[PDB]
Amino acid sequence: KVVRQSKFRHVFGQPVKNDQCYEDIRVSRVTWDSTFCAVNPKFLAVIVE
Amino acid sequence: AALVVDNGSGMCKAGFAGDDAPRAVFPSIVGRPRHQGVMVKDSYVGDEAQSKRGILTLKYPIEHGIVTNWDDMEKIWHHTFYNELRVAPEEHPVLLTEAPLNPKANREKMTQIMFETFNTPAMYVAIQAVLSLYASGRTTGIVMDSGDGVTHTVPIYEGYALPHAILRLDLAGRDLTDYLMKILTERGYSFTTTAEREIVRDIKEKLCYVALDFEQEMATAASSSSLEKSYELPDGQVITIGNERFRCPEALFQPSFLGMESAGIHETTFNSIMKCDVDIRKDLYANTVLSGGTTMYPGIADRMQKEITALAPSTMKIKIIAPPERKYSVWIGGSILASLSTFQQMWISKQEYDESGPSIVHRKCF
Amino acid sequence: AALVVDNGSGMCKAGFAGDDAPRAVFPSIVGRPRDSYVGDEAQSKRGILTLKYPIEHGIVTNWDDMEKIWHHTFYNELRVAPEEHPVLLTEAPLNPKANREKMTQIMFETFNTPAMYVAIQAVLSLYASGRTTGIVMDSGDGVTHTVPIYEGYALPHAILRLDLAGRDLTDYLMKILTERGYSFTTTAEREIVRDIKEKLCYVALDFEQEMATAASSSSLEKSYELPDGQVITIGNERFRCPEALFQPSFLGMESAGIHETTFNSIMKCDVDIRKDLYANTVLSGGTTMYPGIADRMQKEITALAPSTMKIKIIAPPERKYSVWIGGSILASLSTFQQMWISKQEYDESGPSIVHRKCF
Amino acid sequence: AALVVDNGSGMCKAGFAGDDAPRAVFPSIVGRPRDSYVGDEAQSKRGILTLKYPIEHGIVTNWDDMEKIWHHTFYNELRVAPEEHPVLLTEAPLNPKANREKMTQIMFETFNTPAMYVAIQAVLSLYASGRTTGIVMDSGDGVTHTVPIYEGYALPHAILRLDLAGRDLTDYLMKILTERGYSFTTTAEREIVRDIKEKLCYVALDFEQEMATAASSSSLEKSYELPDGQVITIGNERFRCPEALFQPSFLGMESAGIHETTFNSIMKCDVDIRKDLYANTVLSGGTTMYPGIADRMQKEITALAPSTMKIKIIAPPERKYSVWIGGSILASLSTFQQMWISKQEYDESGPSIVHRKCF
Amino acid sequence: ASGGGAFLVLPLSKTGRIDKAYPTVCGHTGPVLDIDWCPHNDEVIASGSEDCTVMVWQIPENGLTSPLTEPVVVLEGHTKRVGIIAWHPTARNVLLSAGCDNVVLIWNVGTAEELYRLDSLHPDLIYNVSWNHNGSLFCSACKDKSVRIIDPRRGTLVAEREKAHEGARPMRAIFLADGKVFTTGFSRMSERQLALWDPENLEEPMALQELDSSNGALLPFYDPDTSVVYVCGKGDSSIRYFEITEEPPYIHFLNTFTSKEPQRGMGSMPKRGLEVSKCEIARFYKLHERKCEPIVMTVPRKSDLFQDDLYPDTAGPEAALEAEEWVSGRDADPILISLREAYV
Amino acid sequence: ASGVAVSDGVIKVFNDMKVRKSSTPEEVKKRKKAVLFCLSEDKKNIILEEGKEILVGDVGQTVDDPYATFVKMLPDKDCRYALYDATYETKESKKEDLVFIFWAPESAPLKSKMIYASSKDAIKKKLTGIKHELQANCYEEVKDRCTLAEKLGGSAVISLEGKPL
Ligand SMILES: Nc1ncnc2c1ncn2[C@@H]1O[C@H](COP(=O)(O)OP(=O)(O)O)[C@@H](O)[C@H]1O
Ligand SMILES: Nc1ncnc2c1ncn2[C@@H]1O[C@H](COP(=O)(O)OP(=O)(O)O)[C@@H](O)[C@H]1O
Ligand SMILES: Nc1ncnc2c1ncn2[C@@H]1O[C@H](COP(=O)(O)OP(=O)(O)O)[C@@H](O)[C@H]1O
Ligand SMILES: [Mg+2]
Ligand SMILES: [Mg+2]
Ligand SMILES: [Mg+2]
Repeated sequence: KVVRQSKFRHVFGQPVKNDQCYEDIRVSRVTWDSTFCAVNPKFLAVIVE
Repeated sequence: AALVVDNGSGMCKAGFAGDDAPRAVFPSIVGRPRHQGVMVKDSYVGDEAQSKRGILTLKYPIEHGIVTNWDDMEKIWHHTFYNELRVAPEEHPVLLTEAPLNPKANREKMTQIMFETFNTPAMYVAIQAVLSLYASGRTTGIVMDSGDGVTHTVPIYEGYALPHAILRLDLAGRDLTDYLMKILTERGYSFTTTAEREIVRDIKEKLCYVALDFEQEMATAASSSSLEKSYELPDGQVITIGNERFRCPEALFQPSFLGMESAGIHETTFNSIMKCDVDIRKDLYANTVLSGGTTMYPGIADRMQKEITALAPSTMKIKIIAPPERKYSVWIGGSILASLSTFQQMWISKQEYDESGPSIVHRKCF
Repeated sequence: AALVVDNGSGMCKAGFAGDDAPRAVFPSIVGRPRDSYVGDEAQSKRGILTLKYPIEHGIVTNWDDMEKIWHHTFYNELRVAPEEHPVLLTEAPLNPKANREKMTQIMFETFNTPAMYVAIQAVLSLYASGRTTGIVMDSGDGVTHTVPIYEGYALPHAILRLDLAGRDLTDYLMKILTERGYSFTTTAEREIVRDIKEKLCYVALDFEQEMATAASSSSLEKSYELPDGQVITIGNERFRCPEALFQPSFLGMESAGIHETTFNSIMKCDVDIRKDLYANTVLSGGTTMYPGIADRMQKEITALAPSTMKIKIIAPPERKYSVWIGGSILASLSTFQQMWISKQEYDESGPSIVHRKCF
Repeated sequence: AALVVDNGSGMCKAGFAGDDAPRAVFPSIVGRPRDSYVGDEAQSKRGILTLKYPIEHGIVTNWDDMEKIWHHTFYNELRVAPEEHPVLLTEAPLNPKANREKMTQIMFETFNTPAMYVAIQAVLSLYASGRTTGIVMDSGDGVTHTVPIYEGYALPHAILRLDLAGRDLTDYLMKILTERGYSFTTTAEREIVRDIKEKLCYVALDFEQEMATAASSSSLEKSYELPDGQVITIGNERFRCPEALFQPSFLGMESAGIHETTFNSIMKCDVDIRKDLYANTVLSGGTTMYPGIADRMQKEITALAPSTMKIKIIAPPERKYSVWIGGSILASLSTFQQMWISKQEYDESGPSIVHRKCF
Repeated sequence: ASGGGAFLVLPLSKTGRIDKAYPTVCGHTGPVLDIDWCPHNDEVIASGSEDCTVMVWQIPENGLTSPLTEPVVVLEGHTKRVGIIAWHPTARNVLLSAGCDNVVLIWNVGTAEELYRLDSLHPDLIYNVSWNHNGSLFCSACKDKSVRIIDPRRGTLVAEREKAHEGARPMRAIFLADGKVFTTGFSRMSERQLALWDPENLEEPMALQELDSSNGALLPFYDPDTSVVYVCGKGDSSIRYFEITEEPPYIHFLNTFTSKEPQRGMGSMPKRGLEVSKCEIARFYKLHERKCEPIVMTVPRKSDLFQDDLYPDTAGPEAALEAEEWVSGRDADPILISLREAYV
Repeated sequence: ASGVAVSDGVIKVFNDMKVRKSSTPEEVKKRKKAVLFCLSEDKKNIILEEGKEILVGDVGQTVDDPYATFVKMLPDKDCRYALYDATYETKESKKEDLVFIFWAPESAPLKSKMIYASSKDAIKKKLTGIKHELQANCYEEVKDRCTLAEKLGGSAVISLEGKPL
């Protein structure tokens, strides 16, 4: 009653280590406001310049 | 109705959120009989131990901000909820306070006791220094919290705390109380037992003050009797104290009186400011906030103002903020915070703690 | 010829520098009717008078009665004029700075001593043992002090005071001697009980085992003869009276024993010098003169100190008057002459001169 | 018989040329009451005085205090007369030219040394490893320097200074030791914390994985014995304290870690020598003696440098005193006797001769 | 422990100060909650921890020389932490474990097998579990204020008493030698109480005596030979012992041992380790925050000879049945030994 | 403070023993390895005990262990002041330091123990530069090599006078 009932009130974010990232990607410089990234369980697609 | 519990080393303040003063303030002592009963309760907590202290051994579960006995600590909490507040801890959320730079192990024990022993529906732990600044209506300033166990200087700028600039001084009201006992023997009054410690503490709270110029004050007391005051012991004798009135609080500024190698509270506050960034030292010099019962001596604000301006550059405006209710600043700030509508997102429910553990308490807290 | 005066809490020790033992040892009491009698005279009249201790706990609280004791010391005990000899005074640890100047003013103005000096009782005991660092457990008549000293300077913050000494043990011996049918209540009977305590009492290494030994046989029973010829026998009371030093709960006192007081004062010093204090524990005072107390202190402190710590308790055979003997040898040195506070110096700096010449 | 003096930020290393190890290693502080105590003498008195670092960050700031340290080094530590032996001094990188002349004036006019040579600490470390081109990550007591060197000449424009070294790690170790209930606050307990850091701390290859291991078992726990016999146990603090080198945000500092400082200084050099500096990264100083620090630096820099570059972190086992050992061999060479600044050469050219004889 | 969980195992002769670097049994990845020695093996101990696993360990004869991290068996059948462990009094290598998931598991330590699973009998948290005299039934105190008597072999609820103690504070429940259940709990006013129950008639308790109004659950220690139950509360500085007889009120207060230090835990040595020659009937290892202080309970007797009445035959370290035979349904009393040879 | 002064002979000996001047090996053999200080006959000055000293040249030819011989010249029932030049090697350096030793055995007379203890802090202030102190009150606290090694550097000392502990 004191606290709203939920399971995700304590979800916290944590970036992966530097060795698990993707460096040297010339991300696109288009002013359009899109996600610029689409990822599936297989590949990773990033709009590049 | 939320509860605000402020466990100090010497006193325990408890009440309800939204009120302006703590409802229950009692000493944090546990007394056990030291004689043998001859006429046909093995422990006393709080004011009950204070009225029977003639035949009890008084012990503080907290010494220097460290819980020396968690089994006696649960007695203080049990006395608070059931005997002083007279409420069920399983029906009200509890807002606890913690010392700055509190160990995570100490915080883990507190939340585990509240959730497993007292079964509180919700709980939250807040920094005492942050709450002390809430009561004064500020988001910027260095808080010099001095209580019974330890003295802390916590600089805060625009609501951002600087943990690297937090300084600790192992010198508080209890050390001054013991020092007053040592210097009282030079006058012919002997106080040795733990029961007589409370008598000396009551003397300190009533006849001690901070002298603006210590050396000049010594000369005045050595050539006049205008600084001598009388105190009546509980059993009827009257004692008179001269220079001991301002020699006991003077140890706060010259800890060498206690054989301590550290610096006084005036230099500790200055050193904490100097550990911060240059651009924010200006706002901290003008927003020095005093907190705790050890800062309630008459004239301590004037002495603190005089000592800091001698350390700070001449172009700086030193402003010591000493509200008249600073003995309950931590509690009052907690009452304000617990009543905020935007604070309801910080409660840690019992159900959440049972599945996630103490990891969620280290987060959501500072 | 310099004078050495050791103003103890219950006994005043006086003598001449260069001597091996004090010339006069008398109680430091002043008697008034229930017109003024000092020393053994105040005890000779017994119960007609009321007795007061001006230095009851090492610190002088009645300066009028203290002058009577010093006047009695010089003229009746030492039988010399104080204006012809320098006087070396001793003071208890944690003695207030106001008392040092009061002693200086009295000695120079009331007695007109040519020279004067003040020394700490605990430091003299440590020096007499050939040490400059260590902890001195000075247990006298009305007060017991644990004074840790480093390089000849006592640490004021680490000095612990215990109001439990031979005076309390003498009163305790009376209370347990009545359990055998004897009655010692008067002042005259007090000196008899104190005599019994000094000749038959000893410290038991293991109290419970010793109590069982005395309750199963009669090997521990000793006989003592009263001044009027009656003979009394004491059994387990020999080790029960000094046991109150290690168990103050026997007297109803909340404080800890002398072994815990010694350990607590060491723990209040710097961590660097705790190793030196453990191996340089020096015993002093008349209360310590019980046989077997050094072994009991060694065992008790060892159980408290860490197992890697090396504990020695030093109990010199002359520890009863080490304060006086240490002061007598020091005052007899020709190189100690320049250390006296002369009357010419006092007339210039006033009573405050003692703080810079005697520290 | 030449003298080698390594004026470090917090520790002064001194000895004789030809010796494998410095004879005296003492802190470089001067203590004055809260009248002047230098080195370990200022530390033995502990907190009665206040301590000042004249060379706090490699650059000498208080020359009057610096002469006291040099006076303490020659007469009290090395126990020699400076006027009879040539002295080889060392300096931090980016040392202003005025400080070099001031050292020249002090040596010849205050100590009257027959000869003096001044060398850069970073270059001596590189030479002791058998290299002429490379980057030396000198992490000392009060300052950390990354000095890229090409053909024996340090590039002043690419030298980066980090105010994060063993002194800040020692203070951080107290702040995290108090989380276990221990309390180290006085300067006496600062040397105990420093001794714990030098004996039980190590750099974890993966910090986050090491935190999980320390939270699931007690295999990483170690016990340390205090001087007074108490034993303390430290767990995850072993790798949390040296982790502040790679994550300065642990101390509230904005600057980058030692791995990024090394990479940033390399990127400030010419592109045609960056490949050589990547494979010739040499560690130096006391703060680089943590086990596992060379592996961590290799992993961190590889993640920053291009994947086609070959990274080799050189951590000689004697890198703690590589500056002194490098200076000791150089001063002991018979061919080096022609490189000294003779006193005769000092009178003709003045203090400015150090610029043309020692570069 | 800084990480995981451990318990310190040291020989009884290793008294005095214990090294901070003394090897411990550190194999659990979470804090250890309960430990229990094997009644038929003085070198086997089972431990439960937060990591939802029960580990059985083998202790060397001379103690631990290096930290022990590999257990003999790892029993993994619980989804939550295991805080209750009770060896079978008679059956060899049969172990009971009750976790926070309200499930009771009967293990076979020899073969690492799960003999029985009782999951639908406790609707709330389980406080404690105690075997009966012959090991055929066990009583449990639950958070729902209900005391249950359960037969593990048939998975049935033999007897059950709702609202045994009206208080919301934790309660205990142990089996007596004669077949009764001794319970300590709290009343509605939160007054600590003791209760005696007959399983054949659970309508009302035989006895109900109030002790005080202090906090902390009361941990009873029952001695079958002397029919004496020692009530030791967590946080209390006193030990109260009562004698259970057939005369009313069936609970007789004997005396109370008083000290000045609160207790954090307690363990009682079995009959085989008591100094019989000194009229010793119990020895309690009272745990402070940094010290274990044994407490000796002695009967004042003038004679120094063996007291036959004080020391009847007690259960020996020899198992009566085997693990396999007990599954079939065999019931046998513990094998009794004598205490006379241990007299000196 | 007993007021006992330090004689000019003691100051010169300590000054020569503290600092080392560039000299021929014949003069190096004349350096003092250990020396004893005692009270004068009138007990006014601290003087050099004649004949009770160890030379550097004596080490290795007539004296095998300099510390073993140094302990022997200490009187059994008298107090003395000792200056021992210790040569020890720790784990990372070879050190050569001065050790001022206060020898006050329990068997010594009371008058001797009192004067030596009371004037120790006065002579020690005149002998500036000494960072090492050893106070021995019985023969067992001074004969053991590990006792000096423990004082000099604790457990860091691995060798003393060229011999492992
Ligand atoms: N008016 C007063 N003057 C001087 N000291 C006081 C006064 N009131 C309280 N104190 C001292 O403040 C100390 C601690 O008070 P408090 O701030 O409640 O401590 P805590 O924060 O530990 O609860 C007490 O020991 C008491 O001696
Ligand atoms: N041989 C002894 N054994 C035990 N106690 C003694 C002995 N001699 C003296 N005492 C006790 O010592 C006490 C006083 O001794 P002293 O050290 O002179 O006291 P103070 O130092 O206070 O003057 C006396 O009360 C006496 O009971
Ligand atoms: N074995 C070691 N492990 C980790 N740190 C060490 C070790 N030895 C020394 N240090 C640290 O090195 C620091 C200074 O060493 P050093 O490189 O000589 O500094 P500087 O060059 O400034 O004199 C000291 O603060 C000390 O804490
Ligand atoms: Mg507070
Ligand atoms: Mg005395
Ligand atoms: Mg360096």
